[PDB]
Amino acid sequence: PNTITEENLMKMIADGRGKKLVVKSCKVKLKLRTAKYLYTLTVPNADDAKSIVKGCKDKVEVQYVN
Amino acid sequence: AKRTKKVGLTGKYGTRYGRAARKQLLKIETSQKAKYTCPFCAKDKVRRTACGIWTCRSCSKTMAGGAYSLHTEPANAARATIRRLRLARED
Amino acid sequence: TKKAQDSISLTLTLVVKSGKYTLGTDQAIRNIRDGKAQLVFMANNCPPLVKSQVDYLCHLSKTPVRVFAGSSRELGIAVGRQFNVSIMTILEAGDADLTS
Amino acid sequence: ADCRVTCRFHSTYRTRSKIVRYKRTPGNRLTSLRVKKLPNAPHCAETGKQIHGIPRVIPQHLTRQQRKVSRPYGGKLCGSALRAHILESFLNEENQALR
Amino acid sequence: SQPIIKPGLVCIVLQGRHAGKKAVIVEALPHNERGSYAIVAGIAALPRRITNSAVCRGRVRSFVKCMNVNHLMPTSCRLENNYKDFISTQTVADVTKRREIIETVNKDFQRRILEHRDTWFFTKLPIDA
RNA sequence: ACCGGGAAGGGGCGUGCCCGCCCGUCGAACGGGGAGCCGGCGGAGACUCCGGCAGGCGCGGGCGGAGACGCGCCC
RNA sequence: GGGGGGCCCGGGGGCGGACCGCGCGUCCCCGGCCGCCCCUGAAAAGCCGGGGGGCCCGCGCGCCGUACCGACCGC
RNA sequence: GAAAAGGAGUGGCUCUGACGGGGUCAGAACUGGAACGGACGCGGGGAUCCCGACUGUUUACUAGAAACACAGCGU
Ligand SMILES: [K+]
Ligand SMILES: [K+]
Ligand SMILES: [K+]
Ligand SMILES: [K+]
Ligand SMILES: [K+]
Ligand SMILES: [K+]
Ligand SMILES: [K+]
Ligand SMILES: [K+]
Ligand SMILES: [K+]
Ligand SMILES: [K+]
Ligand SMILES: [K+]
Ligand SMILES: [K+]
Ligand SMILES: [K+]
Ligand SMILES: [K+]
Ligand SMILES: [K+]
Ligand SMILES: [K+]
Ligand SMILES: [Mg+2]
Ligand SMILES: [Mg+2]
Ligand SMILES: [Mg+2]
Ligand SMILES: [Mg+2]
Ligand SMILES: [Mg+2]
Repeated sequence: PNTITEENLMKMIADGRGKKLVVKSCKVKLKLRTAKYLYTLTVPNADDAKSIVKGCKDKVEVQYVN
Repeated sequence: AKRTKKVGLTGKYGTRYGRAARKQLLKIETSQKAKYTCPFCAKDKVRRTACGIWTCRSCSKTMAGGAYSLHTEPANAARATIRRLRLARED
Repeated sequence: TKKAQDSISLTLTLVVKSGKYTLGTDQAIRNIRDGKAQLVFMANNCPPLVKSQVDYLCHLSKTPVRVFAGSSRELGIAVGRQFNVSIMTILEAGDADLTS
Repeated sequence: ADCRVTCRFHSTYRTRSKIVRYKRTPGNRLTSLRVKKLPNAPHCAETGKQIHGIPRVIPQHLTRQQRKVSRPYGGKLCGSALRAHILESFLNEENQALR
Repeated sequence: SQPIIKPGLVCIVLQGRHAGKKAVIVEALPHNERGSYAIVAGIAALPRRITNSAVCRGRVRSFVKCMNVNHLMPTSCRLENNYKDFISTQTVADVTKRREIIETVNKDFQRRILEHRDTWFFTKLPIDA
């Protein structure tokens, strides 16, 4: 498991390296499940909004707060 | 202040083994614990590592020598004689 | 023999009293490269590779090089030190002559 | 409380490759974790000192770049030894040809 | 008696990536601070075996650098260089110059090799037999 | 049955060349030896199951620094 | 010595994986030294470096042990 | 030889000083059947003679020694 900067995150998205994304509410955690590692990014909700506006439609995103 | 009068380093033996043996060991053990002058290093750093093996702790040469001293008298004399015999073989 | 060695003693003393000199191999090399070294003077137990390169550098510099006829301890004593000295380089001779 | 643990290995004979340390787990438990022996690093062929630049990891787990140094005789000689060899070769050439 | 570090002298390299390789003193630098240095052009790669029965094989790789003189060993040998004319201040920290400088010195070294010049300079020193 | 080197002692490949002096895949569940952690579930098993997160070994679609140093194979 | 650097260091911290301080001591491992020997404290498979010369995504990981016990030997 | 032989103190409570948070060491007043290592743990001592120098070993199951070994000495 490891942490990632958002532009590398979009590289991963745009070259189809992820199988599922998770949004965790708490500062929001974005969790990306790739072949090798699980990558995590932490952004405020304002930035989560635009990252998901930019989210991929070949990409299953699932929400989570509890 | 001085701690023993005569026994020196043989005070480790206590009252055991008799006078003649302890007298011999004082001499032997002082000789084998001494520091010697490195014939290359130029410095007085040679210590014994095994019975006939002496290492200079500064320049790190190893040398073959006596059991309890770095040089022996027979070897001094032999080396002098062999050097003289060589020189006589140079015309 | 005795006359010559006592002259060597007197000149080493004069150089260290009034003159320019260096003790040590690294300074000896730097000065021989520059060509500031009137004389170079070694000990009989100088390490042989170091001796080879000193003699070669001196052959290219035309700096004369001699041998002290005593250990590095002896050279330390002779220039007035408590430590061993493999090379002494004499840069200016002062009130000495360097006739050796 | 009671923090006593049982042995983790096949036998309990405590040789130098069967050493553990202790650590607390997220489930509030005292667990044993093996302590690998640490291999030495390569040493100089001429003087026997640790070669500078190589980590103490078996080379099977290191990439090629990490297992080397960038100099002639990079991982074999320490550099003082290399200098001494170069000087020996050149000066001996000089004293064997032209007197 | 006389200085040895002069701008035509051939040295052996002692430390760094090019240790035990021959080079020429392109220039000598003064002694202000940090010590004593010299612009030096040297051979990084020599050509190789060419049977009768080849450009890549017979190409020649050089290097120019400023080096500490304490890391050099002078020689009797000498190479009458033509590189003083080529500007020696743009060599350093001006990389755009330095790559083209290496190109224009590679060509010349291969040329000297073709005309069979400086046998001692273009031969390899035997180490650690 | 016991004892033992002085024997024309095997390999690479790709034909035809080239290299070669002569043993045991016997002998250690404590020596050497690539690579594992957490949470959970059962009447009886778990570093072995299940979930999660990793690691190892395999197979298929020439540059920088003054320098100490930094950043595909085969014999 | 002083000033500035390089490499190793079974460790620690921050982010991931996912309540707050302060102490003496014990056990274990590690470090640099110092002492000792008419005592000097295994080997090999396997893996790698040097010199010289010639030239990301998928799939898999076979065989055997594994319950329990001082329930063992002394009728 | 030696802990030779022989003497004296030691609880509780209230205080004081010394060492850079931490206990130790030193000192004083008061007090208790004329008590204090209050259980527990824990040498009796000395004057001599014989044998073997010493640490070590032995008749598993009636003998641990003055017997064997030993460094040293000699052939
Ligand atoms: K028979
Ligand atoms: K076997
Ligand atoms: K075996
Ligand atoms: K075993
Ligand atoms: K085994
Ligand atoms: K090599
Ligand atoms: K089991
Ligand atoms: K009291
Ligand atoms: K007895
Ligand atoms: K005893
Ligand atoms: K006894
Ligand atoms: K009996
Ligand atoms: K008995
Ligand atoms: K007894
Ligand atoms: K007895
Ligand atoms: K007996
Ligand atoms: Mg094992
Ligand atoms: Mg069980
Ligand atoms: Mg079990
Ligand atoms: Mg007895
Ligand atoms: Mg009996």
